[PDB]
Amino acid sequence: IPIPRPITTPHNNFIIFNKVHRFLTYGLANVVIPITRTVNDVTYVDNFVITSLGRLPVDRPFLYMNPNEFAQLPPGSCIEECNVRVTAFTPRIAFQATLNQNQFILHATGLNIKTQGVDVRPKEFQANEPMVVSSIDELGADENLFEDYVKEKSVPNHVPRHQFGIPYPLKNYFALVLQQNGTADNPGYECLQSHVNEIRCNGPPGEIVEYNYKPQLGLIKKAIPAVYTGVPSAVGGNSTLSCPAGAGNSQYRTADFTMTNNLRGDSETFKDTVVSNWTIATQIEKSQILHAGAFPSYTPRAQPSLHIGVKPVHALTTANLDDNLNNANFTDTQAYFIVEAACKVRLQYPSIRPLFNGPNTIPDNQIYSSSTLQYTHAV
Amino acid sequence: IPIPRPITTPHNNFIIFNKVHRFLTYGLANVVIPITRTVNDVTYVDNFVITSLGRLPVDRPFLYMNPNEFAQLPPGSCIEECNVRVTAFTPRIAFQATLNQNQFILHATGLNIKTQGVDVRPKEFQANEPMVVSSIDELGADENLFEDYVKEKSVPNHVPRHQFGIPYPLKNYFALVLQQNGTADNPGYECLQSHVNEIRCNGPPGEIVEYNYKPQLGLIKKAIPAVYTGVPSAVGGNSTLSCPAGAGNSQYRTADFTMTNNLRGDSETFKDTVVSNWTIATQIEKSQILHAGAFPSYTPRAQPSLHIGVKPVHALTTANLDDNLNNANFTDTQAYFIVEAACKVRLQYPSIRPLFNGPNTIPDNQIYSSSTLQYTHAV
Amino acid sequence: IVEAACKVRLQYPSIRPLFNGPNTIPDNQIYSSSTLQYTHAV
Repeated sequence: IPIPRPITTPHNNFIIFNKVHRFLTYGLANVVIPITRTVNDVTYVDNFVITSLGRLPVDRPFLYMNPNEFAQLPPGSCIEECNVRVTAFTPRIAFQATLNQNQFILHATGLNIKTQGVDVRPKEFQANEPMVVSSIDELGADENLFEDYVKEKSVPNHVPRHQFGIPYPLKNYFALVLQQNGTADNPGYECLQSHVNEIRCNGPPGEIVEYNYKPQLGLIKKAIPAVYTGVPSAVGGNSTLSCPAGAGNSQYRTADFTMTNNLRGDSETFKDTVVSNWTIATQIEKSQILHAGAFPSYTPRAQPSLHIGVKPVHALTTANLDDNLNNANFTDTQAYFIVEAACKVRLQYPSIRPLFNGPNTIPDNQIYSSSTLQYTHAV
Repeated sequence: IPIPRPITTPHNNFIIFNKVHRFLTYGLANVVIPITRTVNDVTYVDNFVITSLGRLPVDRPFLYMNPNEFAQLPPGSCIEECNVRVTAFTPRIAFQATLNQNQFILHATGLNIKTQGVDVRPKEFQANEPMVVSSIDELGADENLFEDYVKEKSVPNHVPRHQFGIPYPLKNYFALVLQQNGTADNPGYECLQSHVNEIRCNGPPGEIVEYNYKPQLGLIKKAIPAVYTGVPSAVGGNSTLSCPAGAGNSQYRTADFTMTNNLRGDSETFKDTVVSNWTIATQIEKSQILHAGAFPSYTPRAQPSLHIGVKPVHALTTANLDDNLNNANFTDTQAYFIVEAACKVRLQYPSIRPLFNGPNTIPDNQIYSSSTLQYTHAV
Repeated sequence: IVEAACKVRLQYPSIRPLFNGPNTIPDNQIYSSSTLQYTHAV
């Protein structure tokens, strides 16, 4: 009368990575870099306004790991959590004619979605040091953008940034922008100051904010699929009833009229397993659905800055001219994650799962950047 | 100053049925019954693998009731609950040359959805007793399939199975299958053993599992509709606004590539009251919506078996040849349910309800079997 | 009361036994009550 036979399905796992970089921003001139947008009839010029603000590839994996020795071997793996903490200090002024002043320091957390302006603009300079004077559209560039950074390769003459624990400057600064040229019926800028924080860091202001994110669908590899059977030709296919109710269709839209919001479309497409992602936006949720679902997605983006030391004395009316500050911000991170060996059919390799398996995708694969125009998610 | 007038709308009710059948499985040869699938070019042959496993029309009403004296008079009635309990015993071996051995017994619960293989295959035999050697596709057959069973009619020469409390054999055995012929890039079978339970029932192993199910939408009759008015021609029709949001459209899909999952469509249709169900799948939820909704549905299916007594002695290499076992499984059931006299308009007959009334259906009526290829629901 | 007392599997739609439903007067008599009661319908 006893029972005998025991067996089972899965086998999950975890692991993390630790990294500590040294970066630096600079009291970038808080100015207007207007760019001439031209159609059949050139007008509506976008006036970008720079901010000393920086950006941390926090949303990108390389920031957290070994290049390859690390973006290595985790088939089907996802990163559930991760976080960082800047902890910077006192600004390195220089006079290449001011002396002393109150250097304020600052940072703000992924204001990216709630600030319409974007982090594009690593620009060009002038005869007055910190001086954005050309800003290049760091946008629509999406695995090459944050791709020079990747050097932390072939050229040994870029002392591996990390490993050797070497300082660094960031090349992407934030800014806000406005399309105002046609006539004068264009409102002002957003209350930037509102989303940010000043300090009068006497010395080493020590540690700043600790960023933390639990990416919704932090996938970062192809996922294992399943194995149908029961109604055959080489590659069978069955279609069964259900109660929707509008099964998700990678649905999205919006549109505007003269800087004023008004329009919203929707576009619908179909669901099929994804077959790809070296180091790309980990916040992989707006283009992924696992198995049929209903989700509207979002994302965050830390940044650190030293404000800016203005140098106006006994000089009156339409004046801005500034001072330099090199500041040693001190980030470091933790990338937590899943791992897997969920196998299914004895003979097949190397990983499987069921029918209610890995996330489905948009047939024609769409993928979205984030260095230009967020609203509530990657444009 | 007193109040006078009292009245009201509905009148609900309950009732159940009790039945006790005697069935029997047999230590069906645990073998491969390959079937030749042929297109313009015959290939990809499906290799079915039999299992002593049985099946209990648990999902079908007749199992629970009087034929007609019972599938009788419950207009609009539904069955909310129901359950059974096998409680079998010691296997009846015979030597038509083995003597004694350890007969293991077993059952498993509706593994149907989580086992890709189906319960088709009541087959044919050989010169070696328990010997599936032909399996017929008990599938796509849907009120005739479990229709011989119905005799428990005109022919008095089928001693009413029940009533007289007579034993019985089941004619539908489960199995798993795989489409593997073209070349050798086809994985193995599913870990069947994983979903099942062996016993070394010394004697009368007594009672086994008690199956229980509370069908989502256990309708089993036409339902009463309502009565519009207010904007007339003979049969008026009005169309009012709402906030969807994608009102359910009997939505469904999927498809595959070489035994590997990958595709999923969706197809949309409209909602209108159903006008029908003698004895058909009670688990009537994947084709029914009551009044506008959003549901993805599922189902379960008990089965009982006596494993199999293998007879290999002093015989070596590519050997299977087996022994017979007749086992007296002892099921019995309870079918609970609703009943109704919800009336509305005095003069109309014989039953009504409101505008938010009985379940709507697929215009062209689709209906789905379950003796072939489940995934997560009737194919 | 209400009922679903069934008996023989195959027959429909309701049954009961031999000691079953009320018997009646062969030629069916039926009595009014808007005229002359004594102790019951005239």
